[PDB]
Amino acid sequence: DMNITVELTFFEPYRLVEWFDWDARKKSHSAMRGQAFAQWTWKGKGRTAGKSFITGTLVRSAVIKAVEELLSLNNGKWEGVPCCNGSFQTDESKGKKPSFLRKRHTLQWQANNKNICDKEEACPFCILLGRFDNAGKVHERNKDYDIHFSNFDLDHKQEKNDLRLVDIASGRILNRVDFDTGKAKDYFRTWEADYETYGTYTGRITLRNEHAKKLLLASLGFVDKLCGALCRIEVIKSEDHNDELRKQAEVIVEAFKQNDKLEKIRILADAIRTLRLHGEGVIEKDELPDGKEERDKGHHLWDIKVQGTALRTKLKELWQSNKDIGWRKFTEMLGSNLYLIYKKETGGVSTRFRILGDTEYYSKAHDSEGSDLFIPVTPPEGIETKEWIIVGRLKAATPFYFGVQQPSDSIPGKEKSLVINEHTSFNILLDKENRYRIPRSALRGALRRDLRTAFGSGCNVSLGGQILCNCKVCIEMRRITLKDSVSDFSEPPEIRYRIAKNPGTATVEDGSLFDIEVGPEGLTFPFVLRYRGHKFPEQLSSVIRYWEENDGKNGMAWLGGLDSTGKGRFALKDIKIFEWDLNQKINEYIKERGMRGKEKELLEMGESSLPDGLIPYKFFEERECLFPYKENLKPQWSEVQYTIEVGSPLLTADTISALTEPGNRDAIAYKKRVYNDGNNAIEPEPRFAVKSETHRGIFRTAVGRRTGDLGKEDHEDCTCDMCIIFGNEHESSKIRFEDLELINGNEFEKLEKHIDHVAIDRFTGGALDKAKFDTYPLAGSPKKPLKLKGRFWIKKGFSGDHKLLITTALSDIRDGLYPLGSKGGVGYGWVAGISIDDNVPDDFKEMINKTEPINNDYVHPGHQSPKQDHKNKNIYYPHYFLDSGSKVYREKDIITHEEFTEELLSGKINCKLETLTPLIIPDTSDENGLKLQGNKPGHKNYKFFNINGELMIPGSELRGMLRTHFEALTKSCFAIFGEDSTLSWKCASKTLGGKLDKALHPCTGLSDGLCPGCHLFGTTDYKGRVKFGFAKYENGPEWLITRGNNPERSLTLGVLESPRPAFSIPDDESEIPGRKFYLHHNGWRIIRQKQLEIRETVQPERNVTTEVMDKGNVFSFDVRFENLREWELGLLLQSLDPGKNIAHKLGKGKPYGFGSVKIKIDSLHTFKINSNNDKIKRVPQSDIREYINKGYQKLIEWSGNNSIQKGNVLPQWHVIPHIDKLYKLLWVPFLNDSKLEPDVRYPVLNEESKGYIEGSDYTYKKLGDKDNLPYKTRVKGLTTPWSPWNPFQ
Amino acid sequence: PTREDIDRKEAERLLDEAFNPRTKPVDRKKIINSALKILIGLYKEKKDDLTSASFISIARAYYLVSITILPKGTTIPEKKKEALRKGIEFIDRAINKFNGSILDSQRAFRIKSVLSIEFNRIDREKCDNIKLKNLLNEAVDKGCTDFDTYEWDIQIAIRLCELGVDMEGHFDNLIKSNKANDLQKAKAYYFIKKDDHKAKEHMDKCTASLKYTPCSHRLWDETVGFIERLKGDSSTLWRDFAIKTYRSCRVQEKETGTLRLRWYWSRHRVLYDMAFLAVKEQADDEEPDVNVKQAKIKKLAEISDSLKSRFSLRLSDMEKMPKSDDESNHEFKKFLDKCVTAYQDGYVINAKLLELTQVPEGWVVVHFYLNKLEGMGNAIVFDKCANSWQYKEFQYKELFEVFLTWQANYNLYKENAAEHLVTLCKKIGETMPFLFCDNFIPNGKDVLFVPHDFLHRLPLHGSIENKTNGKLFLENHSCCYLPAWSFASEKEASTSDEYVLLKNFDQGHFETLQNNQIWGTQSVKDGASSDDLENIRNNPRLLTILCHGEANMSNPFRSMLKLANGGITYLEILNSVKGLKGSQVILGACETDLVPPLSDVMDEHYSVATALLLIGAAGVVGTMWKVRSNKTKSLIEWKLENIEYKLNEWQKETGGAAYKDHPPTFYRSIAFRSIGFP
RNA sequence: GACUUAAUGUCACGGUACCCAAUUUUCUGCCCCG
Ligand SMILES: [Zn+2]
Ligand SMILES: [Zn+2]
Ligand SMILES: [Zn+2]
Ligand SMILES: [Zn+2]
Repeated sequence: DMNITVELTFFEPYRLVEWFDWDARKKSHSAMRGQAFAQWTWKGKGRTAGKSFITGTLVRSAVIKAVEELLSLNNGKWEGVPCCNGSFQTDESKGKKPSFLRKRHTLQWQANNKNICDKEEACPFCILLGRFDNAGKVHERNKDYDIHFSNFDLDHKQEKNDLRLVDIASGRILNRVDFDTGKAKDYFRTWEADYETYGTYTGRITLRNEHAKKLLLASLGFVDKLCGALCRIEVIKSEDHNDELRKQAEVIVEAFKQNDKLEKIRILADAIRTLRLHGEGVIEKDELPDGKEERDKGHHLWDIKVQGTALRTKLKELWQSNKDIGWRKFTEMLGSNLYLIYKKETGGVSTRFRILGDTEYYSKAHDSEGSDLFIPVTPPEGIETKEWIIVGRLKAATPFYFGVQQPSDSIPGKEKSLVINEHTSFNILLDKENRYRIPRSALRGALRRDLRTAFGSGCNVSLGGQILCNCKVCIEMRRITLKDSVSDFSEPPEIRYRIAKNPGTATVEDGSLFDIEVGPEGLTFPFVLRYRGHKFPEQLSSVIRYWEENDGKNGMAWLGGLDSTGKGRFALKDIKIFEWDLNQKINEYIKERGMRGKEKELLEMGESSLPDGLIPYKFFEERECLFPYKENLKPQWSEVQYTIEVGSPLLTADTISALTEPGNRDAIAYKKRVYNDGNNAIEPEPRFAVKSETHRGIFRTAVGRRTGDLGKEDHEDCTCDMCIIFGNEHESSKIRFEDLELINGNEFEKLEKHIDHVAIDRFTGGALDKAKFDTYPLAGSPKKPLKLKGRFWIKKGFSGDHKLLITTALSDIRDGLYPLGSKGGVGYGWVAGISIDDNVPDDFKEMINKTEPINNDYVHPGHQSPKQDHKNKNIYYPHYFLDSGSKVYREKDIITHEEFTEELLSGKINCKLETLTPLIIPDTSDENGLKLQGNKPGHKNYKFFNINGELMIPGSELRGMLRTHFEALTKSCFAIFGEDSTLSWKCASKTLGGKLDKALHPCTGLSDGLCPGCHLFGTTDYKGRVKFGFAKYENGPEWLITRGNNPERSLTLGVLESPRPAFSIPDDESEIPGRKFYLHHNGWRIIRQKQLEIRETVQPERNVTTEVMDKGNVFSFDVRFENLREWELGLLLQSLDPGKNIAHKLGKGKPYGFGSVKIKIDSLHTFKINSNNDKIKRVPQSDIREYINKGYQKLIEWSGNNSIQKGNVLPQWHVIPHIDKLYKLLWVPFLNDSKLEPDVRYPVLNEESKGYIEGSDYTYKKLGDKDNLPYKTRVKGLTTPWSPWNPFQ
Repeated sequence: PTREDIDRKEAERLLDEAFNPRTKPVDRKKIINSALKILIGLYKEKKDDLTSASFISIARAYYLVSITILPKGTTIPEKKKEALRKGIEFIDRAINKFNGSILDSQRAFRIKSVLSIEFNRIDREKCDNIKLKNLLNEAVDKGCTDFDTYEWDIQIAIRLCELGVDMEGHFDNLIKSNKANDLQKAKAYYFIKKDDHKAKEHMDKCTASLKYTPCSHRLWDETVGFIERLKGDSSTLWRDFAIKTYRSCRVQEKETGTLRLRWYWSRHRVLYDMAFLAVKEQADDEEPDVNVKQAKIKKLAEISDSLKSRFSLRLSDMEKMPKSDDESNHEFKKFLDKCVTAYQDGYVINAKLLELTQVPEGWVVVHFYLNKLEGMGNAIVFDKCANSWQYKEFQYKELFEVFLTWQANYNLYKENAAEHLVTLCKKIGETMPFLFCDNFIPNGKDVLFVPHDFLHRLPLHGSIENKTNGKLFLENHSCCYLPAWSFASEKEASTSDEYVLLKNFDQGHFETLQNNQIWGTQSVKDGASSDDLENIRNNPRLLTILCHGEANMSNPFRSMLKLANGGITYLEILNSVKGLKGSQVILGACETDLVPPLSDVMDEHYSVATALLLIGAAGVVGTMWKVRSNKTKSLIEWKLENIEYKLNEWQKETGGAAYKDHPPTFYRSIAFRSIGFP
């Protein structure tokens, strides 16, 4: 009659539920689902403290199941005493039903006792069940029990005051996913409790019979699973910090609201979260980025004033007041508070509408009509039962993601609305010590999915069930036991960002930003699986060999939850399979407890120190012999690997690392973190890549523009082509993408290149202040290109037209219509080629391998004044103004980027560029350049523009030159105009933005229409339809040689002082005189001869030395265009090559005569891809002539003069006034082999100055006052081109 | 007129366009979402400053959202309950925001009443009858009695009459209103005036109206609910109502073509059960005329066959159906759009078949029915030589328990579940003792079984008499099976002398069968793709298909025979295979691979044998469970030697009567079944 | 000992927090009179 003291220890996190009695249990759903869990009861009021316990009936049911299995293994005997098959049926007419009803099958055997059991003598099974006892089903005193199970209390080591529920449990949302659609149907909530601190329970078992005592002590060890976790049964003899940070976050958001800058708060939130990846020193050594050129602004974000001080000092003070909770919790708490305040204040964020929410569903009870079903199962006599254990490691091959609800939305006490407000920030599932976790539910669901694919047929899981499902998947899944995995890594995750693109304007949609947290690739997790049965199946072997990676074959375990962007592909490494024989070695299994919790020792165990009874398993079938493999699992997903060759600079921005990392850089490229397994830390160097979401969107836009499906505004309940290939809110995607990684980034020196840009004001001609910006792309060159390796996966079941669509998208990426990354219109990220690896299926191989002079002769009549003298006695002025008055035509039917329209044109132009005068294009990254600054300190010297030692011209220079010419031709508005301070000469009238007319202001918004320049070249709300590439050097001489000079190149220029607009506007009348252009002349000869004069006699801080190129060099570049009308293409081809004797100006030194270039149009190709075949034409001379004629008629129609006839004749552009002035400004005098060359030079400021050279009366003292010339004749002389300035006219 | 009133009037225009019966559902689902976008924008702008009219419009939009969600499977979906709950919570704010007009208070109580009626129909424990009674009395106190202009007042009045309160003052306005349909008038007469003659007339007009409406309508559910209430109240009119409603359902279901389908609605089975119980209670009454009693038992058999014809696929399986045979796909899409349009329109406004006596001489036909309402089972026998009908009853619970025991033991230990097979045969012999007596089934006759649901899987030909040394049923009679009586036909085409074999699997070996010369036609092959099945042309005398099978657990149109390059399904057999008129077919796949296992008492799932019968084959001989390959080879060789001999002779000769000494031979003998009636 | 179970009957190892959304559009490192 002796007692037994029993302990229960857990090895996985278990489940917890609230305690209701029996009837209050039936009033609730979570309590009815949460039977066979661990119970929680409250203590006192306030619902904050309590205690946890396991009932004795649950332990009794577990021991009864174990006794039944143990008696079934030895055919109804234990140590020589036999036993009957019990009783598990209760009549309703006599006595009540026992409060818990059995649905599963019960094991039975052939009863060989031959004596009917009664109260006098009974078998051990009838004693352990307690049939012939007293005290049945209504409780009495604790005697008259033959066997008694007491309750199991938590063995707390610090049971001093109470336990809080938030200190033991954590709430979590599970799921149920449909097999066909890939979307979830319903969800439910659990409480998961910690096992490292709170996992030991202690109880007492009372027994009054020894005949049952031997079997009971044997069967306490065979229990393997209780309350949702693996277990072992033995026999012995800071809300205040959250409140303070919440108040300070409210203060910060109110300051940002007062400065009318609320939308930056979101950015700021994630910035603070990224600060957990750095040390605390970034807030204590002030290593945050600064304003590179600031006088009052400081940084764009870190210098906003909050209550009279800046934000960085505020962050330093907040960290100095919260040092006890650590750095990581500080950054995460402040970021979460800022995001929650922003989501509260924004409210209607105008995204997807989403009525009607989502559904919880717990399994309904069996109250109506009942089922008193009793199903005996008899195994045959000579059967063999075994238990297999598979141990190994799981390795991430991509980044991974396991979703979780928001903290402060899942608190186990108080869980958390007529309108629906969905979140935009998502987190990853972590443990309590901040370690990564693969939960058991995700592994079990993935195993169920792959087993249903391998069997070929399975059921959808039903919840309220009276009869168990007998499909093959459920039979094999009722024998598999897994175990949850945790890593040995605690470093913070990365935040990955995503936007949306409006398909009409090709810009970003406001409020479409969202972000996820992802973990690193290369991590390793433990993996245990157990199977208890009669023979090991072929389908489980097929799933294991499918998940396992070897040489050649890679792993295909898609766990996790963002698989369409390729997240959560794991592989299985170092598998070992061991076997227990349970018919002969049952005692060793009981003694060793099935190696539960000691599976880490099995991965490192040799064959010699194994426990007795556990042998290695060697009949494990290979990959090429399994028939569930090769028929159902291998043809499921098909791999396409390829390599992109990019011959241009590549810039894919990061936008958070630019705000966190030091270096005051504006736009930097994208990097990753990779975990290594040789050592046990992350790799010190990071890896450059293009994200999976980017080329997923590239493929989506490329398919949807050809099929014409991006024009639809709604995609719910749709069955179009891009909703079949790429999925929607009801179906999962059939195509899965991975990243594009840089593979050749070790044969570069200085892989990142610094490129700076600025905007040029149209009136003054100099740079608009405070618009300088910088980029740091990766250095791609046409003779040293970047190579990126990528991969996607296609599902089985694709039709022929869908494979045609995907191959056409790949051919369109190869041809160059979709550039990668940012700033594609100025030549960044242009694809030069695509190579396809030879393991690709043959249908894609043949479908990709199957889809493989102009002169103008217009001569302009030049100005008469530099042609009549031909003795070169005149002096002209180097810059002149052009004035078309005020009328600008604004179109409100803007051409969209949603599709390739049939009536419009698209294609490419190849052009060549030739230099008539020397050219200066500087490489303004290196200020020290080529010439030493040790001697003559402060003297800036530069080099020519080069990427990897190859001379190039940037695309932004070409685009700005052609845009200024197109805007002057088509009477467009001023795109870039500085509305500067008040012009002097006394303080004069209103600022020079008010001097300009209202019609010539820049176009803001798409409501009031777009000018032709903004409609062709773009604006802030509308992408342009022309893209200009980088120009490469190809032929000719180089390096203008000069004799007495420290390099033989590298002329020293003169002074280049800022332009002064008070010379053109010299009164309160006499408004802004239009655009500004420069003339074509040879002043570089008088620079080159007088080198020694200007190397002395000036201060070397005011001077600049730079390399030069000679005349006669040929460059080559490309222009690409989509969705253009006929007159736009005609005016573009006219603006490129406007005829003989007309040329452009480009580069540095334009007053001194440097940089006169001439463009020849070499070829023009067009394509119409909505035709029967995507062809490429050649466009001969007649069609381009007709295009130019259409453009000329459109220009005449805009002018309004109906006197000019219509015919098939060559146009004469000098009949329109402003075209005649503009082509007078761009006429080259020295090209037609005439002996004349003009003299173009500025006046020299009240002589007794440096360069006077005669008594010429060419000073600013004489051309300045209203005695030698009044004001209006000065403006008239500046307005008419090529007019003489000495003598005046 | 502020912009709140402008946006409210635009949303009300959209909702009045969505309330129109001429609108298709695919436009309605967009119109309601646009209106809700505008109204929820106004709410997010002016959260508590909103007037009562916008709240009323939001509640109406959520009523439309509730009626546009179709149920999938056999469960009311939770989205419907969420929509009705949100509408109630929105209109409660307009109720508690007092100081409006009396007309707006009338409108708010009307919308709250119709949402509460629908939610009480769907869910009972969330919205009980006492709360609904109190809310409806409060709504009728405010003056919601205008029976001429709104039909929702008629719905409130009829539901209050059903709940038990007196409504005698409103009866004259209820009857004279021209918005009321005939079921509401019959309910009004029966529940207020207690007049049965006028109730009988209006119910007759209601059923004659039901003859032309699809089964997805609301009126079918309401009519069968009225008959269930009348039977519960112990009236004397449900007997005559049930038979007329059954006749209307039969005439409406007749219109579908050869692809046998019917729409799933939850009260179909209770209607057929109440019709069966009505005709049975008329037949057990004593009558001096015997011909009326013979006609009533024939009527019982007709009701059972009309239930067993179709098989009632669910909605998600209908939406996921594969696209082929552009005329039959067109027929299926026409059927689906007709059903969904009828479902929404109810809520927006308000060869030849053989006769049952056409059997060859010397045959006896036994029909089965399992009545779920009374919990019993009926067996109906027709004898042709005596020209007589009889019927008996039995229980079916313990039979179901022994069958589930054998199913679990088979699915674990396929050949070692033989003792449970013997126990199931003895249980069939003990629960149905009438098929061993001479009065019910005569001695030496051929018996045709037309089973109901889980009787499709029991071996009825191997039952054992409840004695000491019991005999089997196949020792005296020759048994045949049929899924329904509509699958029987005539013109047994015995034209050719051709023999064809097909074979795809190479697990159990059939090379000794393969090397015979009787398969002399060029149509015979041993690679077995599906196009090899669709190219047979000259109606062979015996076709033998030897492959594995695979069962879809929801849609029986997707169960396939595992031939080469993808197999061939039920639908592809029905569309493509032509030349099999009068052909004996021997399948090699077992029945357990072609049908899924059952987890309820009712099951309707037709294998590929029924599609082979609809194509035109005269008989399929198959295995009910997995047997060794040597037995199938022995059957095929015995069929090649003798094509005119009956199967039960071979079952008696090769060890079918050996249940006492060797249960494995008994397991291997009684597995074979003939599924075709001459 | 209670808080805190009922005993001839607990498949919750009966349920993947899952599904859709290109960090990008625009900008010549340029320039003479107090
Ligand atoms: Zn016993
Ligand atoms: Zn199942
Ligand atoms: Zn679509
Ligand atoms: Zn513009």
